[PDB]
Amino acid sequence: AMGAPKPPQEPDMNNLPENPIPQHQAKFVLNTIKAVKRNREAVPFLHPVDTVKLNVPFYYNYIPRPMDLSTIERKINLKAYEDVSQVVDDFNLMVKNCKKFNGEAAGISKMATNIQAQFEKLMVKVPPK
Ligand SMILES: CN1C(=O)c2ccccc2Sc2cc(NC(=O)[C@@H]3CCCO3)ccc21
Repeated sequence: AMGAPKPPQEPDMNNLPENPIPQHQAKFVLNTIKAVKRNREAVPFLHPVDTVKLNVPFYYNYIPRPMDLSTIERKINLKAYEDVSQVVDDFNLMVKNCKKFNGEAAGISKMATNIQAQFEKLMVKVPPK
């Protein structure tokens, strides 16, 4: 049995905002994401979930909006965010996707929670708008 196809990759390069996040904030969040990427518990979240490699045919039926650290980093670099809260939203989406599919009690979900904790701690220092 086949499941749903992989959604189009983000960002939609066709709907960027003309007023992205100022460079000072964007530079801070980019450095924050790179810091998370160096976390050893971030390894599974570096790249998009590979539903064929992981043999989870229905992953996209349950997770219609996948997210991962490389997509967040690309959305910052390509100027796709309008507000730092959207960065936090995408990080939360990555974590919620993981818990939704794998269950709150799975090891991978604990790793998701741990890198979310690091991310939030770093974000405490984000410069104002
Ligand atoms: C977050 N997440 C998952 O949410 C996920 C989704 C479905 C099935 C298993 C998992 S654990 C998981 C594993 C990898 N990657 C690996 O385990 C690597 C690549 C294949 C085996 O080592 C990447 C993402 C991921």
